[PDB]
Amino acid sequence: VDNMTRILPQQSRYISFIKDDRFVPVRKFKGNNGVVVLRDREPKEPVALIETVRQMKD
Amino acid sequence: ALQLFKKLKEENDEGLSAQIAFDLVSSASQQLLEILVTELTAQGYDPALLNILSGLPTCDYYNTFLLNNKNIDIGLLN
Amino acid sequence: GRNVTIQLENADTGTLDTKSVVGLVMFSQFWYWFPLAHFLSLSFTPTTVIGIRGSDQAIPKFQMNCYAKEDAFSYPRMY
Amino acid sequence: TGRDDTKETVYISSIALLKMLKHGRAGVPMEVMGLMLGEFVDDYTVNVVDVFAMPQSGTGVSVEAVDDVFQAKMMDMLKQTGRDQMVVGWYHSHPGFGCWLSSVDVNTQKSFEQLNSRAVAVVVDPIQSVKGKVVIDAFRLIDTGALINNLEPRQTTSNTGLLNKANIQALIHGLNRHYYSLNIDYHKTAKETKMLMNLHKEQWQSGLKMYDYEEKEESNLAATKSMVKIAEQYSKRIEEEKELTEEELKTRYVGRQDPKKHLSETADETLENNIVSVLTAGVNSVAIK
Repeated sequence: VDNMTRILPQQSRYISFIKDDRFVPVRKFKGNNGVVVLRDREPKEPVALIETVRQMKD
Repeated sequence: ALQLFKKLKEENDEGLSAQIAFDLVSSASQQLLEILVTELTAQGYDPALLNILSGLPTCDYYNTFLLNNKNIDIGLLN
Repeated sequence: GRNVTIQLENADTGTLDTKSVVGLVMFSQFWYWFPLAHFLSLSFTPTTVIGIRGSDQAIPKFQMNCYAKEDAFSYPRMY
Repeated sequence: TGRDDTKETVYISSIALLKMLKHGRAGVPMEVMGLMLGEFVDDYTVNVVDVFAMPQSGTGVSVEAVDDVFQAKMMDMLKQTGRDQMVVGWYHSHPGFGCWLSSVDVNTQKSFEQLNSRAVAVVVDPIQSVKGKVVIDAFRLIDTGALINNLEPRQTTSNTGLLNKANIQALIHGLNRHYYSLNIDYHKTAKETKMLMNLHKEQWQSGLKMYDYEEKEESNLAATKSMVKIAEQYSKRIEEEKELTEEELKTRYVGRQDPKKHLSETADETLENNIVSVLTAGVNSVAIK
């Protein structure tokens, strides 16, 4: 499943961040919907990003 | 929460801090956050923390989400 | 958009959610004065998992596993 | 303009209500009328304190019945009692029809609208009323320009309104064309309520009063002896109680003329009487001596 798409509370239970990717949460998944902070293992690589409207303002 | 943030003053990492504050702004009352920033200022706390806790991030992240991902069937409205 | 719900209360903390409460009492009264429905907006909260890369506070595109039946949790049926 | 033109919810006080019933029943079947004195507040709350009555005329409620001489004289007297106020409408009765304004009453109304812009006409039907709650409807004229361009939704704003359908399509059309019926509500005070409630000054006497005793003896014999005869009929009833379907028994062998019900009725009726009798006599004996 892609990021930034509707995850229900009953699909939240069956979540796993994959180990292929270089994103692992800083501290284990909430277990429910909301904003989850990721640690990037390697911050030197380019990342495909969606630049936030917030970033534009700041 | 005020004391938690004082311990966090020396454990400060971009990731860490974002984690605590992102967790707090979502569930926690609009009123609770308003008073909370007020006191953090008087501890002398950096402006970053204060911006996360204004609620500005999360509101922006949600707007985008719903906008792109819309599943409206237009015949219903018609 | 079929991506918003109405939370009875916050389920993360187990603490009653102010906005939502206030939204519902006006919504219930709409005979007396008819604009009041619109206040139900307050009770509508997005529920989604949005990974945020912590190192600059922007939205990274990555993929998560969810072990589930794919077909049911498609968005509701089209007409 | 922006004027809501919110139609009048008529808060008719308890005193106003009784007076109109009284006037109207006596004139049956001729139409009776007289005017409503009151105050208008808000934009939809017309408060009717009281009504005064017009002498009945031969014309069955018409603009003619509005006589300037009668009006001046009655109002000048009400000034001395301070009970002069503004005219906020007119009542009338259709007692020989259900509530709705005919053509004649529409002309009566029209003169009323020039007088006062929020004049109501509240039709009291006081005998044909399909509910125990006196079917009364309130009307006010709505002008044709506004109706044709369907400003009618604008007149029904800020009022839940009230449903009058018993003459279907005709009824609805008539109602709309006249004005639109609105809720009628009752403002009562607890001073008024208490007065209505007490209705027996000889309560204190009558409960210590016991019936002369020759009549009690007579009655008891009658009651026992009569039940002997309804017991014979009881016996017949339960010979049967075999036919298939309880209801079929009642049709086929004419199970009605039910002894069960007469014995139960009689026994309870006599029972309570005897409870009061023993209590009263026994109370008197000790209290007084």
